[PDB]
Amino acid sequence: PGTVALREIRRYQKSTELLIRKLPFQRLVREIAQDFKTDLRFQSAAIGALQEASEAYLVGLFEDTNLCAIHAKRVTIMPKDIQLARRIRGER
Amino acid sequence: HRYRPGTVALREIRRYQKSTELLIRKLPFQRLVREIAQDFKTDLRFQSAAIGALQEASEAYLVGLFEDTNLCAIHAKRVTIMPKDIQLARRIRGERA
Amino acid sequence: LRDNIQGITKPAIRRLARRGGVKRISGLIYEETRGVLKVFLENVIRDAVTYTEHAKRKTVTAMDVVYALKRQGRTLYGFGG
Amino acid sequence: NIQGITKPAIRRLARRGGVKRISGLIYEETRGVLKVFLENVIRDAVTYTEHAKRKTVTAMDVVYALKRQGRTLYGFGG
Amino acid sequence: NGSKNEEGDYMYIRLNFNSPGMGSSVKKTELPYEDGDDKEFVRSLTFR
Amino acid sequence: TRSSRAGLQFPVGRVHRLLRKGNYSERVGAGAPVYLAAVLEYLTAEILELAGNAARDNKKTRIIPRHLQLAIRNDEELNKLLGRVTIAQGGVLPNI
Amino acid sequence: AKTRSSRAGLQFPVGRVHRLLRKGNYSERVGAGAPVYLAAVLEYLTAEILELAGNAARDNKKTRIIPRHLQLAIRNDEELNKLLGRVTIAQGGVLPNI
Amino acid sequence: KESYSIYVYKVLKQVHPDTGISSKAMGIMNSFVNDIFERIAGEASRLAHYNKRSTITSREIQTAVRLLLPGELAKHAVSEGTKAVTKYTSAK
Amino acid sequence: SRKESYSIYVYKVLKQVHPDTGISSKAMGIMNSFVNDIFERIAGEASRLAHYNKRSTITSREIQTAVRLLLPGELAKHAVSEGTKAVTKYTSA
Amino acid sequence: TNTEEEKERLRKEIQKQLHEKIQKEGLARFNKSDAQDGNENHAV
Amino acid sequence: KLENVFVRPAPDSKRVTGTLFIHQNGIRYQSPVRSDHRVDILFSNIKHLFFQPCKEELMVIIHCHLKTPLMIGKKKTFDVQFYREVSDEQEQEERRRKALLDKEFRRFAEEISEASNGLLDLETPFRELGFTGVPFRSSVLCLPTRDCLIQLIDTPFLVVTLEEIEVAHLERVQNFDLVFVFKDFSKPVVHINTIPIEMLEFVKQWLTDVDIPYSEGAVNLNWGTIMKTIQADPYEFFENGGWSFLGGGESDDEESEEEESEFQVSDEDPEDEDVSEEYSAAED
Repeated sequence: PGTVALREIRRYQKSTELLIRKLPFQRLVREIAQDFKTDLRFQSAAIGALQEASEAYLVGLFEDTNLCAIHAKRVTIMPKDIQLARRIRGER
Repeated sequence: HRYRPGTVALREIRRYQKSTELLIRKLPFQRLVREIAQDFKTDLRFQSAAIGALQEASEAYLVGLFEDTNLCAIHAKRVTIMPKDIQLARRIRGERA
Repeated sequence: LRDNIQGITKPAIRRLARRGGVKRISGLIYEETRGVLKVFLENVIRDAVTYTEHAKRKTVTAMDVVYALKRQGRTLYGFGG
Repeated sequence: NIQGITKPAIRRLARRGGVKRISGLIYEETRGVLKVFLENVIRDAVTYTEHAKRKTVTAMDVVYALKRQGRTLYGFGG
Repeated sequence: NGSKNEEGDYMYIRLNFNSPGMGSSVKKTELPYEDGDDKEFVRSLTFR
Repeated sequence: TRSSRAGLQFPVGRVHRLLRKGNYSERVGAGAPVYLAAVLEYLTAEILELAGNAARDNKKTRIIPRHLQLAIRNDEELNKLLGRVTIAQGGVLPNI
Repeated sequence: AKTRSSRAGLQFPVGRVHRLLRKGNYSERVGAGAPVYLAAVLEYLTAEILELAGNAARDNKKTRIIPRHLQLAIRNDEELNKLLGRVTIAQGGVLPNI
Repeated sequence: KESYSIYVYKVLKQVHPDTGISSKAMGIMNSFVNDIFERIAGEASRLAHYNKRSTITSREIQTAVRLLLPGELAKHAVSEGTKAVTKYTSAK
Repeated sequence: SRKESYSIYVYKVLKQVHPDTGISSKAMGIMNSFVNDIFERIAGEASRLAHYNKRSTITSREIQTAVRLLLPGELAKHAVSEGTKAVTKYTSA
Repeated sequence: TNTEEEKERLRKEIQKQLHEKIQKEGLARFNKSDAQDGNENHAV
Repeated sequence: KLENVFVRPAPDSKRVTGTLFIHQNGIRYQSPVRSDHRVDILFSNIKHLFFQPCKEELMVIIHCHLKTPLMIGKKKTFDVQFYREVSDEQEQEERRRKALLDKEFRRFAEEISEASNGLLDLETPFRELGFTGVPFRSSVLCLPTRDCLIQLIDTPFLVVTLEEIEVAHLERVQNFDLVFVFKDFSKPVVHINTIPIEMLEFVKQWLTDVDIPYSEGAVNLNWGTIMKTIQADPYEFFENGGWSFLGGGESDDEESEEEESEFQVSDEDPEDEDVSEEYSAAED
């Protein structure tokens, strides 16, 4: 336990391709946009940029969470590590 | 009588979160500022308000950093802040690479 | 659209964690992350839409997203700028 | 002049920050961090001063240098 | 090592002795007891 | 005066001149400075209201920087707005 | 040497930078050497980045530079990454770091 | 040299009649006003340049207020600004 | 419509630096975004300095000190040297 | 740089000999019997 | 005899000048203020004898590193240092005083080596081969000698005998740290922290010229756990592969990454247009 996970880490760090599925993400974005103005249109590049920014943000957040979890002498990331990371970043 | 290590600590915490006065002596900070500045250009002058502003900013920065350090220390299930806590806080902020 | 947050599948969050270097992941993370992502997108989209509505347009363009990100210090190269 | 930041002063700053117990290396670590911060801020201020063709560092230079870092300060003429 | 506890009108002392498994920081070269798989040990005594 | 016509206390002429001399646009419409003055007046009124409340809470009749810091860091929306600013002689909130 | 780029030995357009500085609402007046200085700086910085991007693309046995190599060049250079620490690169991936 | 001290004092006496203000707090309030002005004007300028317009009108100011302030605060501020603009425009 | 981009200039610089290397379209988009971003940063800081000092002209000194503020040590030194060299030779010519 | 790097190949070759030498010394210094309480020393 | 000498560690809280005497089987330090504050050091117990001249320092030194530790006052010490501070036309007089004190202390250190009947060699540090680092709590100049790596200026003293080193590990090579592991695994490892990266290739060369194996790593290791595992079974440690962290050959099937297949199809515009005469109105 812990070898295929490292192999997958290595694999996914060698690559750049987006990890969240494109159409579920489109539907999520439309659902969220449905509150601020009814029946909006979106460019495809807008959704692509949103996905790139979201994945970059989440990867940075997982980096900080991993740092905190290692600090606690652990290897498992827990929600309180996320909360501490978002607190120190200054996130609300 | 004999205080348990930490009662005077809490008294001081209460006392210093109430006051606003500068906790660094003025002349040492001025000497430090002049020592640092002398490495960029000789014969520089500082308005007293510049030193005051620098001291306010430096203490505010250090207090925020100590708050983050305290948060990290409590996260690790401890009470004593350590240099690794400071390094972790500065890394998470994005200050050290 | 109703409750499409579950389109961020558990293996997707696991892949994002592996790219982030996480070896072992607690089961409450996935929901945590989902909420975080929601709050992020709601903050970015509210600004992008604000730009789109101010240009008196009806389509959200890539430059609207770019400006919304730039406002948060999230400058993005590759899609214009 | 970096030894002018005595141990009691760092203790005072940690107590206002709510810290209950302090290691022994915290003092040197804090001195290093403060030195880095002050180095950056004074470098920016001196850049502003040289550009303004002055030999005295004003409060406006410090305020603009803090605005440059994102550490906006109120109450000094900003 | 030992511990002391106060309980009502009585004071308790627990005395702990060296036993294998619950060992001291001593290296493998010098034991405070003679080597013996068949040896039984007094691990602790509690007095009041 | 243009402040009177809009029922305001902040200056319209000064703000128009600052917008004109600030290299912001080739020309400046006449409804921008009135709107911006109204916003600034509203925000300062909110700030001063909470700071006066905080100063009365301490039984003082004059506002010092400490009360401004308490009013800012105690109001969620203001504290989110003024999230990066440090106030000289403002101190910190009591938090153990 | 007709073009102002030639008179300065540059490759970036002095004229376009001048037009953007003027028709950009930055200041009432513009100098004569500010566009030249800025074009020189921009050309130098692009050359600086392209050197390391070429190095990274040659370390991966590739003839074309892609966003991956730009990401590698930026995140591997101490000064560039400090300059570009708050910038997201599309299709840039991450740095191998275990 | 100009400042906002008298206007801040008038506003204070409008909201709190029996309350004064120190000079250091008046300085801080002047710095605060200047800061918020600078933020709003920079956002308005960026918006005007995005939309290819030579003019800063009340629409730019309103949308910059919406971009900058949080929900309830932005709502109240827009209410105040619209009220003042209509009252000024109705008269002359 | 004639859209403006720095693509040809990046090709020129690349061939100057790496004659046997090519750039993808997306890498050129990134480079264009970078150039525009740096121009915006420098022009905004130059304007801020000019307003700080009650000036109505952007001269090469403002740009030089903006480069001093933005770039780190060695980068600032080399870019300042390059800019002064180019400005000197443009003036001389 | 070719000459300096060939001196650096000799530097690496020396370092490789040193690691192989210490590996052979360690195996000669510690015997299976020594690991199992060599020369008596049975927890005196 | 050598007069007006200070001893470290001091036998009494008060710093007092004393006289150092050469005897038949050792040296004696003797304070003039109290006869009871004598420090006797046998030649048989000296491991290393250093002379450090006053050239860029304000003091001249005669350092004795001991095989067995001595009780001086209340402190157990392996190190006994004898020194004099020179810190007092003036620049010429200071240079003359430095040169006189260096000549006096050097001669006396040679007379100690002679009196030992060839048991003790006099070592002098190679200043040109020195590098800066943090073995304890201050940044100090570490100086190589013939047989040892030393720091004698500040207390606590560093004396590392090169022959006692089993392996050197360079941590955070990606400032670096240097770790010395000794042949005696019971002895704690010595750390020299915060060495400038500019000195890395010099330190690697110097370790090679001294026949010390080295290894490099991006991470700081938990030597306190590693040395306990090695102490528990030294034989099994060498059986597996010992140092040079070889591992189990290929840990995971190599998956590669570079395929020499250029992607991102892009038209080679090269000398393209889409700009022509970018409007260049020469207003200023």
